[PDB]
Amino acid sequence: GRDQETTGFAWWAGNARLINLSGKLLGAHVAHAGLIVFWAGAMNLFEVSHFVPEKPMYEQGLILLPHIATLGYGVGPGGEVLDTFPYFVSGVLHLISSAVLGFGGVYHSLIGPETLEESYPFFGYVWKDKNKMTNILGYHLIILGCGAWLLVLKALYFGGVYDTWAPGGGDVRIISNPTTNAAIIFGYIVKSPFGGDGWIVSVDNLEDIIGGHIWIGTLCILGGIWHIYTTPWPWARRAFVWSGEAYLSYSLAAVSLMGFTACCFAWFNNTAYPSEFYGPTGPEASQAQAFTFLVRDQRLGANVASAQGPTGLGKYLMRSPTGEIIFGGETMRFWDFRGPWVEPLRGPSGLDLVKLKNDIQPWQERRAAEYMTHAPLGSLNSVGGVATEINAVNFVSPRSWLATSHFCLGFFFFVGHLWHAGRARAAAAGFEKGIDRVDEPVLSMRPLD
Amino acid sequence: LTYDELQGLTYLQVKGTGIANTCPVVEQGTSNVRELKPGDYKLEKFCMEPTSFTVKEEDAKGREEFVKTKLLTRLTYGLDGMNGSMKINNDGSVEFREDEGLDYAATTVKLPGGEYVPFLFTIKEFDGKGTLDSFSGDFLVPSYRGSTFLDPKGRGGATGYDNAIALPAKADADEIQRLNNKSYTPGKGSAVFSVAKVDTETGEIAGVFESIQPSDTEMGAHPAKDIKITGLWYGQLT
Amino acid sequence: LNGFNFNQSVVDSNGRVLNTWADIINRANLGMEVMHERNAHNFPLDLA
Amino acid sequence: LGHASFKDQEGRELFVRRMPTFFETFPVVLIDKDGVVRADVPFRKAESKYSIEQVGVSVTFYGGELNGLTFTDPSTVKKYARKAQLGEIFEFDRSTLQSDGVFRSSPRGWFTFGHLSFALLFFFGHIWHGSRTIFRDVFAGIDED
Amino acid sequence: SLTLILQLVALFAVVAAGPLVVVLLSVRGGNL
Amino acid sequence: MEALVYTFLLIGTLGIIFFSIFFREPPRIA
Amino acid sequence: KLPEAYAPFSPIVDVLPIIPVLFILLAFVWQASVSFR
Amino acid sequence: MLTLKIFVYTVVTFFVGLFIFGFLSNDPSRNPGKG
Amino acid sequence: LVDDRMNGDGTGLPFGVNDGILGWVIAGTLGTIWAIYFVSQKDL
Amino acid sequence: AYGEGANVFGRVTNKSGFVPYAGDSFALLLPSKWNPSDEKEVDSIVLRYADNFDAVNNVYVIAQDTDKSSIQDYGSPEEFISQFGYLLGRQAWAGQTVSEGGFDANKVSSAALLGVATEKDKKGKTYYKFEILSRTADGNEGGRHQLVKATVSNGKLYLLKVQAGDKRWFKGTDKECLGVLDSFTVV
Amino acid sequence: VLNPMWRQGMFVLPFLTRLGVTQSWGGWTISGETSSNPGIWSYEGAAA
Amino acid sequence: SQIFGVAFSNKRWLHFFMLFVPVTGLWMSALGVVGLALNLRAYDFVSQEIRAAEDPEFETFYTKNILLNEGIRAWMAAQDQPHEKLTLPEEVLPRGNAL
Ligand code: CLA
Ligand code: CLA
Ligand code: CLA
Ligand code: CLA
Ligand code: CLA
Ligand SMILES: CCCCCCCCCCCCCCCC(=O)OC[C@H](COP(=O)(O)OC[C@@H](O)CO)OC(=O)CCCCCCCCCCCCCCC
Ligand SMILES: CCCCCCCCCCCCCCCCCC(=O)OC[C@H](CO)OC(=O)CCCCCCCCCCCCCCCCC
Ligand SMILES: CC1=C(/C=C/C(C)=C/C=C/C(C)=C/C=C/C=C(C)/C=C/C=C(C)/C=C/C2=C(C)CCCC2(C)C)C(C)(C)CCC1
Ligand SMILES: CC1=C(/C=C/C(C)=C/C=C/C(C)=C/C=C/C=C(C)/C=C/C=C(C)/C=C/C2=C(C)CCCC2(C)C)C(C)(C)CCC1
Ligand code: OEX
Ligand SMILES: [Cl-]
Ligand SMILES: [Cl-]
Ligand code: NA
Repeated sequence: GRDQETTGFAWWAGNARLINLSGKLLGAHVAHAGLIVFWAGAMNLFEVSHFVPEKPMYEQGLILLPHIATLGYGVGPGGEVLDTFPYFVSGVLHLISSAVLGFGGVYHSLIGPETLEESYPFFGYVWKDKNKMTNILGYHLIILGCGAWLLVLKALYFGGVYDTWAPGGGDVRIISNPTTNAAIIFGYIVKSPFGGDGWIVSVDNLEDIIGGHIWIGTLCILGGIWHIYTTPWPWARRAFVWSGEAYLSYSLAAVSLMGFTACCFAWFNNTAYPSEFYGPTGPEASQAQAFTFLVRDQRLGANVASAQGPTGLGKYLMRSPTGEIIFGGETMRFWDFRGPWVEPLRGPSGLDLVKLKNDIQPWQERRAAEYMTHAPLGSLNSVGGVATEINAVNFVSPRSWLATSHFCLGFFFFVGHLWHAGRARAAAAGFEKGIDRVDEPVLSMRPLD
Repeated sequence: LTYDELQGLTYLQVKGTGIANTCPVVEQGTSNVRELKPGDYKLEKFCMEPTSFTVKEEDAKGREEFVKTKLLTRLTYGLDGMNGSMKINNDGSVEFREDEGLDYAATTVKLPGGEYVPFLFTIKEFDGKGTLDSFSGDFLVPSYRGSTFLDPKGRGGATGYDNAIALPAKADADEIQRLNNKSYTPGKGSAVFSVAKVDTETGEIAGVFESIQPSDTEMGAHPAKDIKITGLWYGQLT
Repeated sequence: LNGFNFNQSVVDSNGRVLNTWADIINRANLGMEVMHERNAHNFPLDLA
Repeated sequence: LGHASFKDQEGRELFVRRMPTFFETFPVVLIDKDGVVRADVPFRKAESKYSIEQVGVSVTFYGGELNGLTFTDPSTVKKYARKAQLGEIFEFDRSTLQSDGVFRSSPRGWFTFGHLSFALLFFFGHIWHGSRTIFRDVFAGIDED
Repeated sequence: SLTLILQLVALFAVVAAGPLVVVLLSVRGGNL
Repeated sequence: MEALVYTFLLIGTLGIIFFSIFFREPPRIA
Repeated sequence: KLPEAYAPFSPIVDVLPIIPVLFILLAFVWQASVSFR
Repeated sequence: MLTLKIFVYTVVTFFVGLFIFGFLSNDPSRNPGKG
Repeated sequence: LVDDRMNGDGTGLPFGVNDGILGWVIAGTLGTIWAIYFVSQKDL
Repeated sequence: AYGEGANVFGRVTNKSGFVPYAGDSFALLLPSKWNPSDEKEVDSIVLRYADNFDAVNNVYVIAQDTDKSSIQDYGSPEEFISQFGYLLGRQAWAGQTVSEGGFDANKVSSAALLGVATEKDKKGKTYYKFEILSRTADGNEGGRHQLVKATVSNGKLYLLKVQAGDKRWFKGTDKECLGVLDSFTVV
Repeated sequence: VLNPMWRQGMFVLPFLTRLGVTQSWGGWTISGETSSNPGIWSYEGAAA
Repeated sequence: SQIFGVAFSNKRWLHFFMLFVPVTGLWMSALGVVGLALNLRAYDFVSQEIRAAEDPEFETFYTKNILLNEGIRAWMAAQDQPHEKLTLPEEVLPRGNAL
């Protein structure tokens, strides 16, 4: 590497020393990609080795085995695991690919070309070359469009993706006729983010999921070709700061928005994150508590429709803010919860009193593991449910884990976006190091009063 | 909307639109009313939604008037899913008798002047005697709160403090209305119904009602006002 | 995600619960728990 | 009013547990000579064998205004037990001064509070003044030396 | 347990691998 | 009065901070 | 669990997640070795 | 009550449009520094 | 019902609009600001 | 105190979570987590243990001097538990209420029978076993599970009564409550 | 009727009442009648 | 001055304020703990408690805090102060609904 006396950056800012070094920058990127794939393979092998087959895939602290299981690799009808060989194959393939990527990153970091323009003009790039940066962005956009179309191919032709909304409690269901309706997809993307709708966490079916993926893959490929064959317009030139730090800040803001968004998928979505693999969401186990106590107390003999609580609102059933019949407990906030074990019990007006009395299914009754433990409580050092629970059961929800972690890292990346956006603006302006001390701007301004 | 096209809608279409709080109507029926076949009936899905909430407050000068009010609680006031019997005779005498369902709804309404009036809109345990043109009766009105309800100071009925815990020198014969009584004795209300727009082919009646019932006495501290509830009701005869 | 839960972490050779400052904090926490929303709960386990 | 003495239904003298100073309010319990809880004014009033109306305790009184007035049936027993958790039961006139209901502090407590607060404030004052009198040359100026 | 013994030896092999690389580059020349 | 005194004190504090922001002494020496 | 041909390598697998945590600390070792120049 | 929503939507759209087009209108050149 | 309500809470309304007038005033306000900026850009 | 070395490489002496107790012609495995408490609700209680976490989870046995020779002479087990509808706790509230929800008129508590048995252990004397779900109008702990194992050996009725809130019962205290239930053997 | 404003030493309330304001924000009216909507012009509204 | 409205103009006053604020805060808290040493606590608001005593409708967050403090005391004293020997049964301890 280099020292501070030449680069001007200290050791705790050493990665800035390779801002203008294309080959070393590429080597750092490839080594980091090797790190990501190494974590994927190693953590996959760890979760496979620490997998007990009789338990569901959430009492064991497994977060990414559900990610493979959602694709339909080794998943039975009801949600059983059948075999762990696809998970093992994924882990081993990731480990070997990470070995290759780590070798390439180490090579380009240590003995690769220091700067790429003098020998490899296709890969050489200056940060002020807008056409070259849009070319690289177009290559990556086409790659991401192919990646989304890969999931589309898996859903459509390779007999995959697990549907929770399939009758009987879900099944690995090959998806036919995905909804490619532009009105539906963009009404998903432009709607309110609050409780009534949810902006992006509202997908209740794999048909809309795969239609949106078709749209995003086609758009990404087309935008990649567009960026390959265009140059940014003068309004974009006047609006953006064209430097490697500013581009990083743009990526940081976008990826922090993605981190918050993924935290919200993890907490609320039960379609792209099946309950059989990720445990209950926030709204369920709370809806399940009211549902199971309703069916238990009507199994004893007491009617649930005409039973009122201490406040006179209904111990089991009440009305929502809109006239829908919902569960009468404190779970009136979670009345928007849609689950595979609720919808056949639910009708047009409300919760279908007659269906609650007669048309309850034994599998919906057996789905009380949702309620029993596994409500997304759990404490930091494991232990059971609420903070006042005793050391009885070893469980924290995977949804809780990868929602909390993802919100933390999303907020940190928003902070990093702020830092890098400010420093990029100060670098383009010329005062990243401070004030010139002989002509400061303040002395050229009139005093406020 | 009639019952035929309400069942033709999905849950997501009705959700958030206010349709689920509306009782069904009859469009293909007849207004003859008396054409209904006599016999013993077991009606189900007895619907009952209101159209106005008027509260009787008595001025201190001696005349009787009701006033229109503003609702504070959103669309939780309808009655749905009830069932019972109607012994209709050939002349027109009925034996309407509600048994079980969502036969209550806790409703809070605001009087002019800014005073909150909570009440429990019930039709539970109601018997109906009269002709098809008009039949009335009485229904049971519960308290509003159960005996396990605690006040802001923790005092209550079945469970609670029954004592001014805030201050150890005030439990004399002035807080008896607030501490010692804690009454939850049910009241009764009178409702009058009317049958209009009868249906012959599938036995679907949808008339109007006017109900009188006491308001909430909170915990027995102050006397209850009278709430007049008018609206539409709906039923299917089998 | 909550805080540390060290309730009944200290047990003796026979398995009896030895009390702890964390256990005293737990008693205060559950005393707070039974007071919160005295009328807003219909079911035992507080999830919503 | 006298010494409120409580007896069980079969007959044994219960005692109301007195309130400590830390408690703004205290549960009303009546426990045995041996030290076992025998009755209370329960909060839940739907369980066990300790509510007053089913244990059947009676308060007798042996003092000035109440010397042989025994109360056994109504909630006056619970009221006298709650008054007995505060010590000896006394009759109070709360209409002459329009009394509050909450307990006030003694002149002893007010004197102690004022003097401890003044004592810490004067500890700070002494520290500041000792600082100022040891460091007079630097509190005024050392003149570039 | 022998499983724990192999876990410890693999842990020591992977923990000591990095500092071994650093000390080997320190004693076998430079360019780091 | 009870609420009137609280409102008067709050708007007095708000008026004080408004005067401090706008009708302050102009800053001198740095 | 791992397949039967990979069961003896599961104890080796049990250590593999912590290597990325070891990598940033390796970077700190290298900075210490170059004396934080 | 619908007109309140219309007025608020107009106000919010106005302020958001001012925000977006003001940041479009040569914001990186609004500096005292030489560059 | 006892009152008139907007009944627009939920149902996934695009940008929250339930009538065409809201979308039209949004588009008109954005277009007016864009027109002012466009005819008045580049300082001069 | 006497000097002895610390426990290193000496394993653990208790993992079953049950400690034996031998009393006056009765024996039972108490939960190891639970601790004794001197709170005699009924005067016939001779032993009482309660959970350190939540004292609703409690167990006690009564030694009531009795006349009937064997537990079968108490009639049907239903007739027996009708006699013992006093150690559940009668309601201290007498006001009128039809607003509790899912309860009889003017009532704030209910008990539902879920088990009736005549189990035997070693000698031939039968053990009346019962499970009762007690639902109180407030809904505390979601109800309480009363498991009763009663018999008479010489002339004294021995009745186990372990209590468990429905909140804790669903978490997994069922194993310990049933362990006490099956371990109550009157010798 | 029996404890009117002039028996309570009210000085500016008769002058407020004389020109139209009768009900307050507390939901009462000096005439003993049931209070309709006071609007912004109640006693306390005029004072504010 | 253009962000907050007010700003420091003297380093003397800036650093004296930085010294002054935590010392004054800690001294006020010390005086409060001295007041608590004799149980001279600002526990209640008499007007609020009388209002809520004569009104079953009047509730504030302060009343909620008072109710929470009662539960802290009742459920904490038995295991907190072993000298007091508080063998209080569970029914006299206060509870809400269902928890
Ligand atoms: C994602 C982590 C990461 C990555 C990929 C990099 C990558 C890089 N850093 Mg960097 N760094 C990091 C974190 C990282 N850093 C952190 C956290 C700090 C703060 C402590 C620094 C501080 C820092 C400084 C001060 C400098 C760098 C520099 C460099 C570049 C060249 C290093 C060099 O030339 O000297 C050689 C380094 C070594 C010989 C030791 C590394 C040994 C190898 C490469 C890795 C360990 C073995 C590995 C397992 C081999 C894999 C085997 C394979 C077959 C799979 C390089 C591209 C230099 C630079 O900016 O270039 C101008 C520079 O001076 N970094
Ligand atoms: C046309 C040229 C080209 C192509 C195809 C790529 C492709 C890629 N680059 Mg790269 N790059 C390029 C030019 C190109 N780059 C240039 C000129 C530079 C400047 C030196 C860079 C600098 C650069 C950096 C710094 C990094 C990359 C990285 C990556 C990878 C990111 C995708 C990923 O890992 O996520 C997952 C992949 C998917 C979701 C795709 C799924 C697989 C599909 C099915 C294959 C697509 C096949 C498709 C038909 C072929 C594409 C056609 C092509 C003309 C675009 C990816 C494979 C990153 C990396 O190192 O990753 C290892 C990274 O850090 N590139
Ligand atoms: C993919 C995102 C990304 C990228 C590529 C960069 C890249 C860069 N950053 Mg940056 N940064 C980011 C995100 C990113 N940052 C975020 C999210 C934050 C907010 C936390 C920051 C805050 C930040 C600051 C304050 C600075 C940089 C700096 C730099 C430059 C030198 C980095 C270096 O060598 O430091 C060396 C790296 C280390 C010493 C290791 C960091 C150790 C961290 C602080 C402890 C946490 C690690 C621990 C394992 C995680 C715990 C859990 C976590 C959730 C808290 C470099 C170009 C420097 C700069 O401005 O140069 C121009 C600098 O001053 N960054
Ligand atoms: C340390 C000296 C001291 C002590 C121990 C006492 C003690 C006592 N005094 Mg006394 N008093 C004192 C000095 C003292 N006084 C002085 C110097 C004066 C002259 C002003 C008085 C005048 C006086 C009168 C007229 C009365 C008493 C009364 C009483 C008794 C009632 C309790 C009480 O004081 O109310 C409560 C005490 C407090 C609430 C202390 C206030 C706590 C801090 C210091 C307030 C903070 C000030 C704050 C920043 C200002 C903003 C508030 C603003 C919004 C209004 C009590 C035993 C009463 C009595 O019983 O009649 C005989 C009585 O009416 N005192
Ligand atoms: C008998 C004790 C005593 C005496 C004789 C002094 C004397 C003096 N002090 Mg000192 N001080 C004391 C106690 C005392 N102090 C205590 C207890 C504290 C801690 C709170 C301090 C903290 C203190 C500081 C920080 C400073 C002094 C300063 C000074 C010097 C002059 C400044 C001045 O008073 O202007 C006039 C003071 C005022 C106009 C104060 C306004 C009135 C206050 C806010 C309210 C008064 C309350 C009430 C009316 C009186 C009742 C209090 C009584 C019951 C104790 C002076 C020689 C200053 C110095 O060092 O000199 C350069 C200085 O800055 N003192
Ligand atoms: C849109 C803008 C958003 C900001 C608007 C809100 C900011 C409010 C302005 C701060 C208060 C002004 C302080 C006056 C005091 C004042 O003006 O002193 C003036 C002082 C300037 O001091 P100098 O530097 O001039 O000191 C040297 C002098 O000794 C010689 O002149 O300001 C400061 O001390 C620094 C800022 C401290 C500000 C402390 C904040 C206090 C919080 C106030 C909270 C009020 C209660 C809540 C409301 C009910
Ligand atoms: C209800 C459905 C909800 C979803 C639909 C949402 C659609 C959002 C489409 C916005 C995309 C516009 C990107 C421009 C970004 C800034 C370009 C610029 O810096 O622009 C500046 C740039 C500088 O040269 O100029 C230019 O290149 C000119 C290019 C800008 C294009 C102008 C937009 C068309 C103008 C139409 C006028 C609307 C008029 C008023 C209508 C009244 C109806 C009653
Ligand atoms: C540049 C640089 C850096 C970075 C580095 C890196 C990042 C590296 C890497 C690398 C990597 C990224 C690596 C990876 C890897 C991998 C591997 C090496 C592998 C493998 C293989 C094997 C051998 C396996 C086996 C197996 C199987 C197959 C299954 C079963 C189990 C087992 C495990 C046995 C640092 C920071 C230091 C500093 C600065 C400079
Ligand atoms: C796949 C999927 C899907 C789909 C999705 C989508 C389709 C999405 C999208 C989206 C989109 C379509 C987006 C867009 C965007 C854009 C953005 C986000 C932007 C931006 C930017 C900014 C922020 C700016 C700034 C500025 C201004 C303001 C002006 C001046 C300049 C500047 C730069 C400063 C669904 C859900 C269906 C299903 C499931 C899955
Ligand atoms: O609301 Mn307030 O708060 Ca969250 O927990 Mn469940 O619900 Mn209620 O409880 Mn505790
Ligand atoms: Cl609840
Ligand atoms: Cl609360
Ligand atoms: Na409660």
